[PDB]
Amino acid sequence: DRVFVWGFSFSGALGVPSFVVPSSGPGPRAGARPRRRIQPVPYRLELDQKISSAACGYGFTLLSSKTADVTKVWGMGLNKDSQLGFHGGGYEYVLEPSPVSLPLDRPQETRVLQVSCGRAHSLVLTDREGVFSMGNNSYGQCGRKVVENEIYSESHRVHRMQDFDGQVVQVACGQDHSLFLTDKGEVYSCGWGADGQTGLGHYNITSSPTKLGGDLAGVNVIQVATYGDCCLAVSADGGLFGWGNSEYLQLASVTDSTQVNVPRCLHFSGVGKVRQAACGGTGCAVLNGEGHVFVWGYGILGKGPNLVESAVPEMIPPTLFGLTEFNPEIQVSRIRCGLSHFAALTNKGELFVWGKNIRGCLGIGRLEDQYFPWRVTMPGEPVDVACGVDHMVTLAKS
Amino acid sequence: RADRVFVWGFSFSGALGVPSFVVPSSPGPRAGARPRRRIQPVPYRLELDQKISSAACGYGFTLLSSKTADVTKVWGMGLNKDSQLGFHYEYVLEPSPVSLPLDRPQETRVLQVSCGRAHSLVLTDREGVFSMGNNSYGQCGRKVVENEIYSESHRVHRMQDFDGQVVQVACGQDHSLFLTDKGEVYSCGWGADGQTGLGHYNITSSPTKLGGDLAGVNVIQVATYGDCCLAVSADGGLFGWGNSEYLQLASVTDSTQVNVPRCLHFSGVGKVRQAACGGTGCAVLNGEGHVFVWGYGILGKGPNLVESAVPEMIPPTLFGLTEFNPEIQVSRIRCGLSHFAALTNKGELFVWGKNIRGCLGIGRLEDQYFPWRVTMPGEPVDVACGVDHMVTLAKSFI
Repeated sequence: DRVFVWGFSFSGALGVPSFVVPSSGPGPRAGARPRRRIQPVPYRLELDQKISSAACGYGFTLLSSKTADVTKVWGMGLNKDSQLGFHGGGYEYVLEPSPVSLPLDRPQETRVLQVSCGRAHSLVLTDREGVFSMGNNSYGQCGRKVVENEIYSESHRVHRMQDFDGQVVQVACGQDHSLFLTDKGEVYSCGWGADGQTGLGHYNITSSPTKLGGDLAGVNVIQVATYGDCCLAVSADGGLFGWGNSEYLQLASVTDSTQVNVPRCLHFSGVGKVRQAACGGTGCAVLNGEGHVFVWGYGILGKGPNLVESAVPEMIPPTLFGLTEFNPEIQVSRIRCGLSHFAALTNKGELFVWGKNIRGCLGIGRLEDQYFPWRVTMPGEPVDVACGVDHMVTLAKS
Repeated sequence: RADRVFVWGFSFSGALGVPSFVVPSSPGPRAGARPRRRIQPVPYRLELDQKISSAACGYGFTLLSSKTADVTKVWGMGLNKDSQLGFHYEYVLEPSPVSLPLDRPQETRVLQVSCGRAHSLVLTDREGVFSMGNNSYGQCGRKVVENEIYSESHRVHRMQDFDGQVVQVACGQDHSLFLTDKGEVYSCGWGADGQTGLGHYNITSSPTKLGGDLAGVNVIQVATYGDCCLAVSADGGLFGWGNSEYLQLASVTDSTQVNVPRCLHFSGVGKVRQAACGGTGCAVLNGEGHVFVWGYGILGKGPNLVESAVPEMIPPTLFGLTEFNPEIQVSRIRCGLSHFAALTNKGELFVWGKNIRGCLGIGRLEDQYFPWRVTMPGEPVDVACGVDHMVTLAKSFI
């Protein structure tokens, strides 16, 4: 029903053109006023589309609808690598949600299910035509061969990927790599490999979606999570797996290596069965079967100023998400990660955020970091959120 | 960060201090009354406007004390058939002011409370130690009176003639230990197992200084709760006396009733910094913050370790600890009669052992063969352990 945006505005990633020029709200006698580079509180994006999926890249945004109409994806923000596809004019920054073209075989039948965005590339998942990629391909993260002198600005190139065993049901962009999850419970990857983030047993560039093995072999993966150079995966029976960057204790419980290129099972007694995972630049979060959130890695993890790093998941007190004797049914039903901040939706329809407050990306008015979960207020019930580096998008109901 | 007091375990003798725990009670205004059980299986917040700095769990009763200069300094609840809560009903259902016959009630401060099977000790800063409750074995530090009636008695004995100021008191089952600032230990009470450590097996009705291997030793801590006793010296030495039916002192003697303090040298343990002693089990904390357990029972290393004469280290992983932050460690160990508790630098409480009437406070009522984290709506600072209940002194998260 409703789309809310907030955070860093000056790259156009929030989609309101008046955010970057002197302007005023309605009020016939009100003069224009200067804007800052931040929208510090949730703002309702005016877009007459039914958005079912949102993604925040590093300074840009994708929004997608499940409609059978030919226009299914909109984008705004930084576009110097064509991460939003091609857009007329020589505009490096798209200031309002603009239609993103897709070379579909049947544009009036195929539907878009999900969007994802990394540092400079994007992925678009369709129900019947595979995965589409656009943006920077300097590291093969778009799933096609690296062309060494390719110019990525003002590019019409959109790659199509269908060489998967089964339908792809989730796509997830890392910083300079991409993850693909099939309905057979198997993970594919491509892109930069220096930290092992592709999980293919080596450290080189991968320019075609390649199935991961290691501890994921024969495992029914139901979710993958990434955004920086670290990756997590959740299995159907509650198992947790990780690979990629481990400079920040993300995978230190199983290895001394800071660059893990083979997926490793992560056994944490006391967590129970993991149902969701989220992964930021230096931190990680999981949600277990009791609706409890656990955080680890490095940063402002959510248990006050004294918890800065850990190799093992640390439980966030459920009372910080509103649990009391008068509200004993409260638990978290969805977790998401930005690059350095965290987000949790409770079964009461309440959004909590914490972590680094990078240019008002927490959306709580005040600009300081939040070392404990903090409720975000907006004229609607949050259903899901996408978290960027310095901005956020919320999909909400009226 | 206000102070919080959490209680759990067996509630039907009143030891938890919530009168609604023993009668049908109820959420909202439309919630009907529900039957109570005899157990409170998860931590519950005891509402108290006073600041509790010391808590003690007797066998079915509780003492809480404040350092305030105000005249009311101690509160008690639970079993009181021997006046172990002082004069006040055989069971006190809510925290009730404990009467002390202090010379200067507006200046003297209470520093510590301790409770045994049916007696209590109250340590003040400048008026000595006060005792109350049963004295059938001289455990209150006064002569046994043959046919004394201990119920509904205003008797509170004062002990004010030690060599130095007393800095710690510890109640055993039917004996009492006192530790002075000269590093010396006094004892009184039942002596059949040698728990008073005075070189004989007879009743001792007046606090008497211990010798043996403690002569010339600077003791900084004593530990007891059943019929076995342990002491810790300033340089990391460990000493023990009393009951040794369950291998507690079997490394130095085949006697099961040791009435002289014996040095306990364990090369695998470092310098001992803390000791805790239950009915049949023992635990120590060394200079690296590592926990070792021995004796008999559900010691904490799985179902296969049930008895040992030598301390076995509990793997730090079971406390959520890693070697990448060796400054994060166990900071406090405590023993109940049949269970164990440990607090870490991360502000978390771990319990294990026999789960007697929900005294572990982990919801489920089964025994715990490994350390298990206790969830509570606050950060634990210290705990007291009884036979079948527990008290935690905590702080609010915010």
